Amino acid sequence: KRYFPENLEQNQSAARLVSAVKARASEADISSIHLAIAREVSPMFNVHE
Amino acid sequence: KRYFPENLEQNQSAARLVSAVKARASEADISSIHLAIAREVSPMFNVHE
Repeated sequence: KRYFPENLEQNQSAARLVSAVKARASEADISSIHLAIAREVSPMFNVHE
Repeated sequence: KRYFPENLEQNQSAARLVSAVKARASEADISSIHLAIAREVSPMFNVHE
């Protein structure tokens, strides 16, 4: 992973932002990413939420 | 080695710059330095990159 610049992850001022980023970022499922790509051209029948 | 002023290498604010300097600076090969000196007068046949 490389969500942060060097040093910043361990920086004390930054802790709030890193808890935010780590909360948003997830483990990379290749499945959900290929899926996210294919959904971009796939016809939509059921409505996405 | 003396890339940094006293104290600064251990200073916390400085860490970014010291990681930069330590990334650039290498162990001193006397060979490559004599070489760098001689290349300054040596005719160039093959083109340097």
